[PDB]
Amino acid sequence: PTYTPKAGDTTRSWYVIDASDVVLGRLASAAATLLRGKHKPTFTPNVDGGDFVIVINADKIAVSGDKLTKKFAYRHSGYPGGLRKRTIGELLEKHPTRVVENAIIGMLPHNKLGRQIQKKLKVYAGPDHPHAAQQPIPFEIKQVAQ
Amino acid sequence: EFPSATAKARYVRVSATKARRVIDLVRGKSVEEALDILRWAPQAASEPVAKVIASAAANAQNNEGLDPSTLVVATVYADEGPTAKRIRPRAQGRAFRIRKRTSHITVIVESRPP
Amino acid sequence: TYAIVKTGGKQYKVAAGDVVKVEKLDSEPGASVSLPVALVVDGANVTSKADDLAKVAVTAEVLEHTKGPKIRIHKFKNKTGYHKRQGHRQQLTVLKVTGI
Amino acid sequence: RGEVSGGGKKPYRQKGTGRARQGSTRAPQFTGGGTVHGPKPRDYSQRTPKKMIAAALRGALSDRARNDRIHAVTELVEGQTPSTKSAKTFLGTLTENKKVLVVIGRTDEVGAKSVRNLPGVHVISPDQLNTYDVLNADDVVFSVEALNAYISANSK
Amino acid sequence: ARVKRALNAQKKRRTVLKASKGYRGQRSRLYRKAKEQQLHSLTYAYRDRRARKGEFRKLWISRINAAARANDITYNRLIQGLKAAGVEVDRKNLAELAVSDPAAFTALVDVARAALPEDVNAPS
Amino acid sequence: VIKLHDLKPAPGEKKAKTRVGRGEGSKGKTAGRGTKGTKARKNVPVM
Amino acid sequence: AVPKRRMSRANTRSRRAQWKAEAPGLVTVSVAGQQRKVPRRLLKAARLGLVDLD
RNA sequence: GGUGAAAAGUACCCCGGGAGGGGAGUGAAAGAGUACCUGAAACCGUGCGCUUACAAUCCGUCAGAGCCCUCGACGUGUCGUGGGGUGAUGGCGUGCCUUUUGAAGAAUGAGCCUGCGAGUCAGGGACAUGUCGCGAGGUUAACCCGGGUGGGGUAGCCGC
RNA sequence: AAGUCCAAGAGUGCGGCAGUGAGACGGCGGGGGAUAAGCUCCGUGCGUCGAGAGGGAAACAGCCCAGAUCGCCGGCUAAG
RNA sequence: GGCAGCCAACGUGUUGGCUGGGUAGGGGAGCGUCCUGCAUCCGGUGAAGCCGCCGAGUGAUCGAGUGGUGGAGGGUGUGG
Repeated sequence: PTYTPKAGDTTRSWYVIDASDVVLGRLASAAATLLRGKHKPTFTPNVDGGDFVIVINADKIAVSGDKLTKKFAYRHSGYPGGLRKRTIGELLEKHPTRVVENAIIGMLPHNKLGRQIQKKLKVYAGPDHPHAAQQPIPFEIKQVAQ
Repeated sequence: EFPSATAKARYVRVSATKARRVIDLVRGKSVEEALDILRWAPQAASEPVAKVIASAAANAQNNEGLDPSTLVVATVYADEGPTAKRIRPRAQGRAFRIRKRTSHITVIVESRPP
Repeated sequence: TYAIVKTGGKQYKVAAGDVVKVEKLDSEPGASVSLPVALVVDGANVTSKADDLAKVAVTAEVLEHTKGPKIRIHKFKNKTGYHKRQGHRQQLTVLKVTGI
Repeated sequence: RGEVSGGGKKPYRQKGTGRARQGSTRAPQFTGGGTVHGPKPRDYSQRTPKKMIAAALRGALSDRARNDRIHAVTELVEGQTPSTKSAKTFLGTLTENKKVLVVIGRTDEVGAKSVRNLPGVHVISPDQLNTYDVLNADDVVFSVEALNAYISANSK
Repeated sequence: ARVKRALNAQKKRRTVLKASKGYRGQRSRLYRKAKEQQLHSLTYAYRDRRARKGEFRKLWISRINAAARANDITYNRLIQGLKAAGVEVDRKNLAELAVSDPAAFTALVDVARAALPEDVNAPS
Repeated sequence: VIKLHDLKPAPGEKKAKTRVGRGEGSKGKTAGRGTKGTKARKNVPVM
Repeated sequence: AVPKRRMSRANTRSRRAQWKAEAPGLVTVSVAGQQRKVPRRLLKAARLGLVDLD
């Protein structure tokens, strides 16, 4: 039978990704790939076999076009007329980590395992992060050419 | 297995659910503590339960020759018994069914070490 | 050393003494079957060329012929009255690989 | 549902009661109601052609004669007083099989009574000789008169 | 000949309830409601027996692609190269190698890259 | 010898009655009558 | 209104578990030499001999 | 409707006001206690194992960690051609019947279980096919004789 | 004239038994309508659903691919 | 790799080629029930029934395989 990850088989590493000047979609796609564990040959979709990702410089993320002012993050409170909307620029100004984190959880699966995966996304807006004690590995987003 | 005594009060005129409501207060407790709780429990279904438990303890002391102080209500449960069907007349001459429910209360007390 | 044997239309990674259930074979229990290989790996060397693989054959003893799990098909279409009950027990051969 | 007692009246209104439409408390679905397609007295006898009946009997007798299962006898016991012990002894000396069809004449009441009480021994008259009897019996014991009567009635 | 519908009737009921042992609520207790879930149960069993092959192939492809990226090659170019090299190892066993013996998978990656065309994008 | 337990009908002499209305496997539900209509509950006369 | 559907046994059980009796808190009292257990509210009555301790 | 073969239907102990029970006895059996053969399901408990209080579930199915038991092995506790319980998690997934162009349908019926509940029967009926018998013939109806199926019955019927 | 021809499981005739005789949508040709309708009425060796699962159209009988005899934890592809 | 329907070949049933979605419906072959002719076999050394266990069949279903309760009738073959 195909290999199934047993109890003591999921080893998680720590990757730190610098968000400065990186496209939001690229950063979020690669972060979601790492968080899911699509980069591990032991991948199993029913297991959280992914790696912790620490996004830094989340405030200096790069977007394109007018998305910084014409793309809205919406939230409904449930109360009638309770639709708040905040452009990506406003969201970067107020909660810089928000934009990037919302993108990454968007690209993650929407289920119990997805929300257990989210816990490994430690996004930070400053150039510094607190997890230096993890020896996070720098991770550049590279494309495997053909 | 600790020595044990049984006692089955059968066809008690109390709904099995109401007998259970008072059984849960005592299951697993010492016999003395169970009897005190049943004595001070408002639920009228407590008197049949207390009598079953006291009968179990009495059977333990006499028929089994066990020390009463070492007895605890090991397994006590109330099962449904035969239901009598009565008729309650209602408005527009419609007859509803009343259920006079009974219960079989079984108590099994064990002589556990101090 | 392990070989990815081809037997019964499927491929199985085996090593000396590994037991695999495969499709049925026309060999009595206790008989030996030589099965072609899709790839052998000896520790570090990997024989991938079909030319060098056609000369290596995995020998396996037939321990027995078994019947797989009982599949219970009940084809059903609603608002149709179409039920079709059916069963299956795939005939399989259990092989113990003697060596490569 | 028309033969079971009562059930003439429509049990309740057609509409308004919230219950299924019933036209009788004796309808088939009702407990205590009438059987829909239950049995009625039947005459299962079948008008089988005379030649078919006779050929079946001749075939059964032929099978017995081929297997040497047909015996003949001048008398069953001796005459006058029936004797089951004597008849059983004689049928034992004849045939060891269990089922025996004694084709005996109507007038041999002695032999009829004597052999009557043996367990596996049917007694039939030559004119009533039938397939079922011959086939059921392992052997067929004819009184000489019975055999002659059967042969005469058939060759005629 | 009045026949009671009891000996015969209970056989399928016991069968369906035995099969439904494990279902939640009525679907495990009532024969009628168990039968409704058993129809769907075997419809799903058939569907998922036939889709299990595809979903395991999907898992194998995911793992082979993971190992291919680790070995710095794309999955589709890896498959192209394996086909050109004549390596007839299926995706099941390729993923098995990816997980257990990454050196063997790196060997096969080298084989596939070697057998790839000098230019993959050239019309050829 | 031939016996009552050896007697059998001729090959193809007897045919199994068709039990109509017994489950969907055989002629089930409508019992070979199709959906609604006159012929679903009565036989239309020949004339 | 009327219940539109039979309540699942899980929901029935979960709501029915809430119909339970609270165990009375029993305090020791000395009456006639032997020790008895009575609610702290009836503690004064037991001391004054006003409680029928069977 | 059904205790048991027989009432042998619990002389006398204990808890309880009683009911009822526990002893002890009868009995082959009390897993037969006048609530009584067998004792199904629905339904209601209790005990144990797993599982669940961040979760959106036609309640399953397919993969499936973990945990709990079982059969072997080796005789280290780990592996197996294993088996069973539970099911974290992931994929897929729109009840049954009827009736419809089309229903998961917010169309109908069904609260649940058990039991019952629907193409049957008569007729030398009609047609068509199967199969036997006899065959240019084939059958006999009523009826008569047979404690039975069996033997007669040439009137008629269909062939011609 | 060939092809298909260990089959289309063809055509025709005569018999036993039917069910159907409420169709839907899509393409094309048209009528009625406003050259509206998911409208209505026709034609179409046109298709599909009806009575068709599987993949794709997100979900989505009728659209595209493709017609499920069963089992594989094999492979190549269709639409996408 | 298994099964089934048609067909062919030769045999004295093997192979091969095709074909096996399906509602109304048609045809074929079967499972199970209890009642019986006959024949056999099981049963107070424990029948049926019911509850399981271990399994079995291409289906309905099956266990003259087994354990618990049970207490008296059952199974099989072949026909009606």
